[PDB]
Amino acid sequence: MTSRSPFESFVWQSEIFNCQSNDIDAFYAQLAEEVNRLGLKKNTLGSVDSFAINLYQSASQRSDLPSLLISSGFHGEEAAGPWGMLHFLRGLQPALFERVNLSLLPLVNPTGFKAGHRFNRFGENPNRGFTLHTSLEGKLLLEHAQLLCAASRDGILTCHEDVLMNETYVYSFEPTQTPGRFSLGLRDALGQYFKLAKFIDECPVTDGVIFNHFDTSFEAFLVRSGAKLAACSETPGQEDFDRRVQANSAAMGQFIAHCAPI
Ligand code: NI
Repeated sequence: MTSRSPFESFVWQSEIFNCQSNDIDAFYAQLAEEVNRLGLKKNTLGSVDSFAINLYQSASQRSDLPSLLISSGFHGEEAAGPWGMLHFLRGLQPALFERVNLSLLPLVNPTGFKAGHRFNRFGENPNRGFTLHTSLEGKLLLEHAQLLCAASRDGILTCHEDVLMNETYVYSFEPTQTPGRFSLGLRDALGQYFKLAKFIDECPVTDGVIFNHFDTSFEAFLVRSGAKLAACSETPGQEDFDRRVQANSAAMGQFIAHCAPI
């Protein structure tokens, strides 16, 4: 038993974005500018409280190119993820899409994001229950399971934060005994920004990696469903917000470098 409430709200100022971290209208406005510029096609998977839960993809998936998914914003206190993706998108040109079918799920929990807390506004954890209790958002994602499995065949990265942490770590899944270059490259990217953590649910973190720990999360679901490689980065929430934005963007850049190399 712990005294730290999952219902607690957390908010930061961003100098990169010149707004507060829970400024969901600004988020959607900036995101839309980037997806327009990059020629990405919006697929709305659902909506709650007037906020769309969108998947963005290339106008066409090419069979010869790897298919990668990056997701974030399952937990509303973990705001560096969705803003990290926006920072990442700002850095990209359309040429990236000639070598990879990149899919983006920037913000799964907009009601939690708006209020700066982990749950949606109905008290549910959107990153639990995937096997197929799920949250409303989880159910809407599961209505598009086949589309999401297609999108993540060659790899999935989820960008989380551990709000009370000062150190960083990564969860990883590979079809091997021991972590390889995929896992260690991600760890190293995160490690440029923060000190590595040296337990999650009785499971030890070893050299900043938690390896092949299956639970009912979206990422474990996609691995059981066939994704070749998966990771969940965890930036420390007790550190500087704009540095967390930078670190998330850097994890994403490394994921793409490993999985869709030049
Ligand atoms: Ni999280």
